[PDB]
Amino acid sequence: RRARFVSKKGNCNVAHKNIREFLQDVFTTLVDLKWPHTLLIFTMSFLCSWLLFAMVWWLIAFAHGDLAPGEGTNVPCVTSIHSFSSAFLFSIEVQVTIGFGGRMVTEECPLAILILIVQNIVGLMINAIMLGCIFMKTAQAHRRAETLIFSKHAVITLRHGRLCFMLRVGDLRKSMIISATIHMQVVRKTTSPEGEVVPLHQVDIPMENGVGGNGIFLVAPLIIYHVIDSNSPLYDLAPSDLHHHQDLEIIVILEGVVETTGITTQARTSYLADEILWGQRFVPIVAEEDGRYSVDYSKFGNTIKVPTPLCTARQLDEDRSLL
Amino acid sequence: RRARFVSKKGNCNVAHKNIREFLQDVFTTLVDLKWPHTLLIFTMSFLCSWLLFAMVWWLIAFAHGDLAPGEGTNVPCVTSIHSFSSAFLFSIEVQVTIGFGGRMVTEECPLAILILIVQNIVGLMINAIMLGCIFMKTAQAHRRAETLIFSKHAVITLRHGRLCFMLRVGDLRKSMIISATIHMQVVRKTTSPEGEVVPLHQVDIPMENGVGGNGIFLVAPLIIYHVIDSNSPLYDLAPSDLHHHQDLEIIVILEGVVETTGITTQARTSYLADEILWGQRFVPIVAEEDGRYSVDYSKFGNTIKVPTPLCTARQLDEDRSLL
Amino acid sequence: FVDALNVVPHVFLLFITFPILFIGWGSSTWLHFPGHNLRWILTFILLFVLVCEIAEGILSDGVTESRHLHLYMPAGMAFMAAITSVVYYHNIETSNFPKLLIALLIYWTLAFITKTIKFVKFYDHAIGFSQLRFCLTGLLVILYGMLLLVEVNVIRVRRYIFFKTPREVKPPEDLQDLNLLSKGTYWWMNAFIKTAHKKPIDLRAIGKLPIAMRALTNYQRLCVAFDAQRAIWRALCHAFGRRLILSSTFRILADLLGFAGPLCIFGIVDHNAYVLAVLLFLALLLQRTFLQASYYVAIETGINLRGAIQTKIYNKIMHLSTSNLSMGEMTAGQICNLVAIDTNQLMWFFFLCPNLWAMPVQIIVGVILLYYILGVSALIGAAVIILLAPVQYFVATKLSQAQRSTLEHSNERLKQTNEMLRGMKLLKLYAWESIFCSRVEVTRRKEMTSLRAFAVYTSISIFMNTAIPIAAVLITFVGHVSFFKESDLSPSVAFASLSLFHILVTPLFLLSSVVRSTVKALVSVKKLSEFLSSAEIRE
Amino acid sequence: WRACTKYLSSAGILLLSLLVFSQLLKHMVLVAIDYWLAKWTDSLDQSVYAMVFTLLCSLGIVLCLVTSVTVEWTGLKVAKRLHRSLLNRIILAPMRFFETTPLGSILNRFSSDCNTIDQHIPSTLECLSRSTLLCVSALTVISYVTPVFLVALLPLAVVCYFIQKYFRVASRDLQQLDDTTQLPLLSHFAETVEGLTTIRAFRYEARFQQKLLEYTDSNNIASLFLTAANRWLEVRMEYIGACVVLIAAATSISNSLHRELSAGLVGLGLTYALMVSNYLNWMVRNLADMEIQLGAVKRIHALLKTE
Repeated sequence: RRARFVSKKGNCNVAHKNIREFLQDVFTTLVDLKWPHTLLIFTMSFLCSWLLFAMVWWLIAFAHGDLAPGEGTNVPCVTSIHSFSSAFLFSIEVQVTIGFGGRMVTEECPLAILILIVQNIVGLMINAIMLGCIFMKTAQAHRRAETLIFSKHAVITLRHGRLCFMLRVGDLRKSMIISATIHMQVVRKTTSPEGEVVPLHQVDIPMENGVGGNGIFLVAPLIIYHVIDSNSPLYDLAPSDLHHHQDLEIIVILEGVVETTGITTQARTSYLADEILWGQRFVPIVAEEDGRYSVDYSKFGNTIKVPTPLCTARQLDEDRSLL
Repeated sequence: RRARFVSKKGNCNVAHKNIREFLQDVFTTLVDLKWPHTLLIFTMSFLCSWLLFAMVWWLIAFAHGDLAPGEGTNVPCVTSIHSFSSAFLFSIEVQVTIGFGGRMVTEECPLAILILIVQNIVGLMINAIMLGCIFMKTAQAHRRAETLIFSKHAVITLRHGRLCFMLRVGDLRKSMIISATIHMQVVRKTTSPEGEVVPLHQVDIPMENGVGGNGIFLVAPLIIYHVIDSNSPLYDLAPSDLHHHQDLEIIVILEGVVETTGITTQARTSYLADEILWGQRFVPIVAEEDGRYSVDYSKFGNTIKVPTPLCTARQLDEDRSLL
Repeated sequence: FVDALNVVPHVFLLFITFPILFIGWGSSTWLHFPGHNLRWILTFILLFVLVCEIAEGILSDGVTESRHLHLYMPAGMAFMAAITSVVYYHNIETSNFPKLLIALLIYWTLAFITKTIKFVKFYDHAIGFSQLRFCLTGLLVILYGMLLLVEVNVIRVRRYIFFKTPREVKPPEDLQDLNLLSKGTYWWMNAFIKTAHKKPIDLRAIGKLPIAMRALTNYQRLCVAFDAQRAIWRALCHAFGRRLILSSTFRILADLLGFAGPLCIFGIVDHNAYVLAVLLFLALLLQRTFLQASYYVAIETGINLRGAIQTKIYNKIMHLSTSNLSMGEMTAGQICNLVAIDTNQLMWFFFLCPNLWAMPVQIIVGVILLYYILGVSALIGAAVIILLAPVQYFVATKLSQAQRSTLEHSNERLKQTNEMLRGMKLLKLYAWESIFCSRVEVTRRKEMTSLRAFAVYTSISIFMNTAIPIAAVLITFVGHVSFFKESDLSPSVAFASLSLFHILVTPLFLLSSVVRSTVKALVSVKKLSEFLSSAEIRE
Repeated sequence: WRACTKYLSSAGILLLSLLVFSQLLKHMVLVAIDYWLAKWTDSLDQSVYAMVFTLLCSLGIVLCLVTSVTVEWTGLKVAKRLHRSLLNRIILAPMRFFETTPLGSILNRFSSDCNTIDQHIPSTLECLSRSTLLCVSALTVISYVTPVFLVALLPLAVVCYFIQKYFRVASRDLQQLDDTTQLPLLSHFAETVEGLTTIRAFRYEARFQQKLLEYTDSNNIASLFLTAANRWLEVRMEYIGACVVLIAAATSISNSLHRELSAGLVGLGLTYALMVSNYLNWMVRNLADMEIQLGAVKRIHALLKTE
């Protein structure tokens, strides 16, 4: 409860209080919303326009003298029209292009041919904008699958005599995720020797591959693997300092585009200090089995205890100094 | 049959057994499927909704007293309606906007004007979502052409006195492929000196261009060209060790976007150890001919024997040590 | 107003309507959601209801003029619908994620209740003919709706109270081997039997039994409940008694309707034909399945029982005093045969033990249930059918001494064979290769005698079996011809007596084996407690 | 299939053929006239029903003796033939295999296939007998019960035989697994007996008892799969049984009384139909158990072929 930056499942929880301004725009926002407001909002829209043209033909029909029923000395402006419902149903007939055909309009009433054409045009407009945007909706939504996943908790070790800090990623679908990189940040309280304090100053830790490099290749699960070295800004912290008091939630960003969509998307998590723990290690996840490779995620984060040096990485930089 | 990671044509064959969960979502999946399930699934959908509103107008018509045929003392809720088929055909008339016009509705039966408007709205919804998604289908599918291709088998040599490991890519269409990079990984059994074993630990081999660099420019076929050096993690293996027992399938990833689509896509292959072979070399593929350049892929992988040092690249790092 | 009857169809047909789209569009962690098996059984009986309705329809349609009536279909649509209803329950719960699908199911279950109400205004006439099955479906469908309510009453699917989904994890399945209704008919072994033949099976293909099947926890509870309490039977059957009785009562529901064949034979034996036919079909299905799954309950309980029995065996054996090796080899061979022999004895007896409980309840109901109380052609032939009891059990009375006899002979033949066969180059250089027949045929002589005669006493018994049924019916049947009710011969009583003769014939021979099982079981208790009293080592 | 050609060659076996068949017809006809003469009375005739009673009685007694005496005669015969012949021709021989095949090549048959030949084999051949008796018996009985029961047969019966077909590999599989899991238990118990001072003395009890629980589990899953598969067999083939009683017995409703007016068919047809479905079960278990018996003799064929 102490400090929260992003969540275990990884949503950014930090909010914003009263910037100097709502983000003036029209259809950017509807698509980002949830279903009920988009569906409801449109059917309400149709009901709006429908109502409108309903009543306009109600009136123009009415005041044209043909609406009050009679016999002879007249031609209808719309056939067999009578009262509220009549006009309503006929306008709604034209919008989505029904056309029972029982009701009918003639060329007699010029303002009527007017009002008809204007209705059809603007109605086709609302049709267009609607279908186009909801298209853009099923592109991506709040349901955009974060198929990439990440551990309940994380550890460190010394690989090749050198301290290292893990994480696990993961895939909730069998389908292909491609062009996948990694960028990962650290948040901590920070102050200048010249005395200018900032809330948090994001500083990089490179994910150590070969040839530097931003990213790794995910279909099979593969561990993420990197440096703690006294040149790298994360070298200082102590094992028994961080696990209790020292404030860390390490944030990690992966950015990719799910193979079939052709649109970018991402997924997120951090790690609370008390969560990130010392000197344990990941079990082998995958195994070669049957006639294939075999993968069991039931063990995804399972952990072992390893005889690895318990010391402060500042005193393994003092070990890196001494031995 | 021993070890399989991705295929000769390059599909990833490795599967996943029982992750902790199907990837809860709605329309992400349909598009990734194949044709029969999408086409069939929609026409079945239309049949669903159609059936529904069919029967609803069946009933409301029925219990309204006008469905049982009579003469006088009535107005129809829908004209000339009689039995199952009648209502069926008329509802289906309204959905996709037919409107024979022979059958007709009046304003008499308020619940009828209700049921009509609600039908038209939701029906236009299914129309929308459908057309939009299948749009997204012909964007890309499982038929997405892997036009990039790659050799039946691969070799090595010493270029400029330095060992090197090839591959060939390729293009099955005359059209343009642009913004094309390369990322390539190696899978092998790996263990720490500190004794933590992983199933496979992906490690990089950079494709050696000029100025490092991730990618090369494909219209004309161009060989891929790189390092084996004792600093590079692939330096150790022996010629006569790998070709039989030593486990390698070198995986190679290319990620691009076919010029006209504006969406990313990729293609994949690996190479089985016994497949990757020693001391052969690629024939010249292209030739200058007629009034143009000329390219024959019938030779695409054709191969020659070259007098190049037979030794272990660890003993050509011991040669790199000695001479 | 028949708009009611047809007005029932709308809700259900819609319930299929949305569902077919969802499941079709859907085109591996198994689990168990809320109360499940209850809803499974309620579903099954429900299907029985709906199919019965087609009988009332099939009655009403024929009498009516101008072909089939509109009302006859509505039932049909329903019985089609609920079927799939269970299925969406299957692709939902088994897929977990019970957010929307559960909701929708709640919707369908609700919109039923209105149709039930339509029966409630149809209530003006109380005969029941269609009414009984109908309002019967009122109570049924309603109680089901309460079941879905319970589904809210465990996991709490809906948006209420923002409790999300408490207590969510899978049962302990990782290696495992390699639902109720499908499970009962053994649908789960299809992969095992196909991939079985894919390549002949290996110990790698089979893998550890689950926890609840694991011998450890087996001996665990056995040992605590036992320690919570000489003569152990009280303790053992008071340990596994739950699964024991559970097997029992289900076995008696399977057995009691074992009579299903006979009564149906009487009914169609009358000439309401088709209805009786189909009802008989569903009958046979229920009966057969139930009986087999009964066998499952039995043997299964067996696997657990014997398995832990071993745990007690060595568990006490080692922790006991070693000075009893003063008994030594006798405990070696004999006390070995306690586990090896006496175990299989024990678990066999437990396995058939519910058949022991219920076996008479089936029998006496067997004789008594025979139509034909008034004429004395019943208790006579059927009194032969009971008279075959001492035939079998006495066939044992001559069987045992035969078996242990071939046992004594086999010791000699086997011992002499093992003795002459080893160094045969040494007996060849000694140049005999002759009196081996005196070592064999003379050994075979008794071994040809005690064996041969035994087989005779063995085979004759089985012969009497094939003699009893054919003679029992016929003579009994023929007896009626001469004796009483001479006026009319009816086909009903005839083929009826055939079927009841077959089914009733089974349990008699079964018991004739069962007695030996109870006896050997007792002796097993004796030597078992004998192992209990053995010398304990001080720790 | 070699042992029928080989083992069952131990006698005049066709002499056992017809007599057993003299049983089958005896039963079938016994019903048929009880299916007619009785039901035809239902449609001095009581004495005709007594005639049918007579032919049924003496037919059941003749079948009765011929069956059993035929069985024990067959078994004893093949026994005295086989043990004598094999053992004898084996005894006199060079030393190659006498020194090649460490005593597990001889002790097996006499232990297993001899006493288990008397035990298992004789009651087995009888099980195949009464078995196929029920098989063809239902085939022709119901075949009469319908003017066409092949409409009821072709896919039903065929695919039945397919099910049992892939099921035999299960038989050999599972039962093979049981025969496997039996040995290590008696290996262990006796072991702790021998080291009764050893293990207690040496403070190793834990690793051992754990080794117990191991063999327990493997054993008992082996069994659980065994009975599992069995009761699978019964459940299914019985179920398709309910299919044949449904289809056949129902289809009676029309052509019989509605068309032919026949009342002399359903009266038998129902009975033989259902009891036939249940018996089909016994048929499958019989064929399997017959194979499991044939295993031993086909394994004795080796020393049969010996020099």
